[PDB]
Amino acid sequence: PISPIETVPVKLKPGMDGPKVKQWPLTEEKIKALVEICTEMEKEGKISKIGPENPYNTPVFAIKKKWRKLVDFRELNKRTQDFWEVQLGIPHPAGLKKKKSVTVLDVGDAYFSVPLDEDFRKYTAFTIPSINNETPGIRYQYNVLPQGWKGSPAIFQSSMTKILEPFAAQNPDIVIYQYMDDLYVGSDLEIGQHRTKIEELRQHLLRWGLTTPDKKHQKEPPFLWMGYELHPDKWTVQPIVLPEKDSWTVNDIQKLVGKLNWASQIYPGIKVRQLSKLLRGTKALTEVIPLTEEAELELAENREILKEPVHGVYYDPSKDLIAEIQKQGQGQWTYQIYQEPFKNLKTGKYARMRGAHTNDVKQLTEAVQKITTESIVIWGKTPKFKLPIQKETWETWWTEYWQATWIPEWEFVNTPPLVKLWYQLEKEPIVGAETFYVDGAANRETKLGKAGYVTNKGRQKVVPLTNTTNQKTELQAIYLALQDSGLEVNIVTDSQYALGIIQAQPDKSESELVNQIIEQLIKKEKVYLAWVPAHKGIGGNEQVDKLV
Amino acid sequence: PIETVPVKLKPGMDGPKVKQWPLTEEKIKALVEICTEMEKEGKISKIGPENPYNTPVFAIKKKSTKWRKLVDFRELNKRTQDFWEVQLGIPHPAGLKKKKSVTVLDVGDAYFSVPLDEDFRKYTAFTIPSINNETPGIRYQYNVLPQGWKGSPAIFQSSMTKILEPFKKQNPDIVIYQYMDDLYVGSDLEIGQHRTKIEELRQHLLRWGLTTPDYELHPDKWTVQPIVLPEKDSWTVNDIQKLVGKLNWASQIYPGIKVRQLSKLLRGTKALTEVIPLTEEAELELAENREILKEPVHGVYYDPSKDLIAEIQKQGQGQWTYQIYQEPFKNLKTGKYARMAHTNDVKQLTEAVQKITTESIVIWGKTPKFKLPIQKETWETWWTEYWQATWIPEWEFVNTPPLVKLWYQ
Ligand SMILES: CCC(=O)n1c(=O)n(CCOc2cc(Cl)ccc2Oc2cc(Cl)cc(C#N)c2)c2ccccc21
Ligand SMILES: [Mg+2]
Ligand SMILES: [Mg+2]
Repeated sequence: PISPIETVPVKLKPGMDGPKVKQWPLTEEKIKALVEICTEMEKEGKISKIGPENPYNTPVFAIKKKWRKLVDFRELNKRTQDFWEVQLGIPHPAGLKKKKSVTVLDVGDAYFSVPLDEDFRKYTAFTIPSINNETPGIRYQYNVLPQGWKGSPAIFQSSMTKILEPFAAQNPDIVIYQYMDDLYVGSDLEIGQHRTKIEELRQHLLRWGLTTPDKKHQKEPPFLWMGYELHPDKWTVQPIVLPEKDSWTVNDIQKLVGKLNWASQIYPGIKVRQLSKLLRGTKALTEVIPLTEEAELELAENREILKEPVHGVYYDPSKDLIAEIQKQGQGQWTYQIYQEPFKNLKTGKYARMRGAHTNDVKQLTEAVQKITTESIVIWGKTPKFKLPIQKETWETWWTEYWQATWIPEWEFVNTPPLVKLWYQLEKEPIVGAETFYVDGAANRETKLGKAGYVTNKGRQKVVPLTNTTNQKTELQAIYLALQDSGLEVNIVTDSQYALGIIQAQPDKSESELVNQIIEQLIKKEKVYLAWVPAHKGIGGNEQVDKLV
Repeated sequence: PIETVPVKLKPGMDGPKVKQWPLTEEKIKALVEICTEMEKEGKISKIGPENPYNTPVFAIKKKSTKWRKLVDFRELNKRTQDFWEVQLGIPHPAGLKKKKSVTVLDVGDAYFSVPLDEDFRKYTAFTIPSINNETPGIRYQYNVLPQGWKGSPAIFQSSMTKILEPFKKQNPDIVIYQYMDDLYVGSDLEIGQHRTKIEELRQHLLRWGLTTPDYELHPDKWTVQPIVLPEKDSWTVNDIQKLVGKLNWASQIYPGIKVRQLSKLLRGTKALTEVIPLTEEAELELAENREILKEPVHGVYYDPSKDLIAEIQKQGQGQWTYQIYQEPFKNLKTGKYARMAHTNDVKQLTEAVQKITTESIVIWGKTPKFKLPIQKETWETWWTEYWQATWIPEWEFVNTPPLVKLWYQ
């Protein structure tokens, strides 16, 4: 009930004042049921009648499905100061510490059990109607944390935090985690002393006004907590029911991608690239979307993965942390975090391309990032990494990459598929290889263009192109010089675009053109690519810029 | 240690509300050790949830098995600028760059005497985080001028300038600048006696109660480092190209440039690897533009109304090159940096950034905003590992590659 806990001071936002929303009259049956609760809440001290002096008011309504009381504090919430944000995030089960036994305690009337600042009680004034009748309403105020007030979750949690500080000192062999109105007590005691401690705590709480359930009413494993089944030696997501439907709306594909994502923390192999591409349009939620062929497949493969059930294990500090990454092919990667070789802590995916052109070395790097951030959040350390890449593949790439990166301590693993640099441009030009001077141009308005070349061997060509762009041709030009060339070739281009794209050495791209340039680049055994300023008559581009 | 200077935010600016980065259990532990002590010595106090404000908080290892706390008051600083720039602004001696030697002294333990405005403390709130969100962070606010806030030295400036008055009297050839928690002391002494004049000061300071740390920059070397056209024995078409290109790019910085004679000296569709030779009319533009690269640019003046912008570019071989500017192609300062199986790319970047930032303070008394060539999240993870400075520049992350590279080497 109301407690001897100290109150937190509360202010209204600066240069505001208290709400004054008048109340719609309700059924004379409802108005009955409101007073039955009011007085039994008054007896218990939670609220106190007041004289009309108080000018403030907040709407009250009533409902049931034992009637219940709801208040529309929305108007009050808008004018009350802001507080320290509550825990936005929830603890991931994979990082919960393994403990001998685990007790779950829910507190009851949590908010009503905590006192509210006195000088801020006036603003909570409500009134109960008198079935019209021009009969004066009942003016009441709260003396405790009201339900659905902006301040309640934070002040309650302060209060709970402080109320626990004594006990926690006198019993540091036990661990209490806090979440909203619950308490999760874990110990490495013997089942008889833990039950003792719990029942001890429950009494500490009750002396501060916080009610808690019996040994007879304590929730018992497994625990349905925040979309998870928490077993005493294993955790998993709750049951997942992907629907079969004939037509698919946007709202549906979102809820699907969600669920699939949810599943990814413990169910390996889950892919969502092709499914999420469908949503790219990010248009209306009720718009129907055709399923692509690849999407239908991905949902199929996903369905198989969830066909059986799989479980995650809890954390052991005295055991090392390990991370393994496996490629999947469509710019899709997956990882497992484990201390022991068959008992995974959790799993997930990295698939973001971060651009329209990537290479696997880069992507794998980005994947390790993702894992490091999460590792640090979850277990407060970073994991030893087991990666399908050769120490020589990586050093070569990063030494030659324009950005800077940090490769954490990592050991090779042979499990194919393996990560590789499929091609490498030459650093210096090639003596005795034909030099092509590619250029390509397109008229924006006509939406037509042409790529061609010219060589030191006097060879010239121009292919014609319909429905393209300057950029699209700048690459086709290169695509050509690769086609019409031996296994060693010098290409010379005036477009920094096309150069940029290729110097990055992508091995995979959204653009088919680039995927084909990638193909050709793989065959060639020496390619050198070189830039020169366009419209600068460098000698040779002049000639090729002329045939355009 | 009695009168609290009043502090006002610029009107219609609420305090900072910045998310706390998650930290390694190692680093948390240090912050708990450190704060438990700070709280006993009364420098900070626990706070309730009627405080919504927050400022991030890191743990670094100073120079040193001793963990130190670093607080990121970039936000608060922006929202108090009225107070630490105008009201009690510390003016910048535009000559410290002239001196042949400059030493940097951490004086920030000065501030922990001075109490902080009673009404302003709510805005210093920080959070020690927990792991896996087991429990909500530990919440403190400062009771005393906190290191890292720009108000802190601005307030102390009186007590500092008094304490400094004897020493400035004795040797008035020395310059002394205060940027936050650092004294920059420059002198034209030979090194041997500069380092003793720094001992003097140290012990002058120390006996008026200012402890100091128990790093010499010679700005007599700083200069816009000019573009270098590698002349070699041989030449090719390719190299004529690389050469032409460099020079064409430079035309944006030194319009006074030309290469037609260069651009005609290969007018034939020729193989790249043709050892072409030197011509008279062409060669006239190599040397003629080769010395223009020795001449400085025209009309490049530091606007103090504008932010400084630093760009760094990885150049390989543990090499990094940087340019500071405010309007494109108008480069105020430019430099290069290098490490000495001990170093990694990040460590290097982190060092470079630190170095460019000090240069910046010496010269202009303001830090630059960095265009860092790294991935946001990688930086946001490992930058505290080699961070030694008491302050923190603004930064952003260029995800667009350079291509120029050598062009700025
Ligand atoms: C040998 C293992 C054993 O008996 N159990 C075990 O290790 N876990 C995981 C650890 O869980 C907790 C650890 C601590 Cl310090 C505190 C509470 C814990 O439980 C929570 C945590 C949370 Cl955030 C929500 C809820 C709900 N609702 C429960 C177990 C979990 C359940 C049952 C037994 C074990
Ligand atoms: Mg719950
Ligand atoms: Mg790819």
